[PDB]
Amino acid sequence: YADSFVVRGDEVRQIAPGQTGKIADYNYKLPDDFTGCVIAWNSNNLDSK
Amino acid sequence: FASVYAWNRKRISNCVADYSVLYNSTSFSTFKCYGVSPTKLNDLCFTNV
Ligand SMILES: *[C@@H]1O[C@H](CO)[C@@H](O)[C@H](O)[C@H]1NC(C)=O
Ligand SMILES: *[C@@H]1O[C@H](CO)[C@@H](O)[C@H](O)[C@H]1NC(C)=O
Repeated sequence: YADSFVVRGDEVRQIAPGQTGKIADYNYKLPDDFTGCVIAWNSNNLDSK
Repeated sequence: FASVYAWNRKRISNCVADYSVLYNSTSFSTFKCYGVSPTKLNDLCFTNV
């Protein structure tokens, strides 16, 4: 499966098992026994006006 | 804030550590804990902060 969304640059560190914070607590949570990969990249040229 | 060579130290006591009040105020670029898991911080009490 593939999941996609947009966050800040300082909130990419929260997409990881065992993390705390607003994004992990209220928006998107990962299992402890996760098997997969995480990918991120900057999108200033498209998502900023 | 102080200079790095003359750094400052402050004592904290008799308080309730609800760090959810910082969510709308601050954005952090680095957060790392060493002797404790970040998901267990809501269930503990701390001695000599
Ligand atoms: C969160 O902070 C923003 C910017 O200071 C403010 O406009 C907004 O009203 C705040 N939200 C709450 C619920 O206080
Ligand atoms: C610091 O406190 C002042 C009020 O004294 C407030 O206006 C300001 O937004 C606060 N800054 C942060 C980032 O918490």
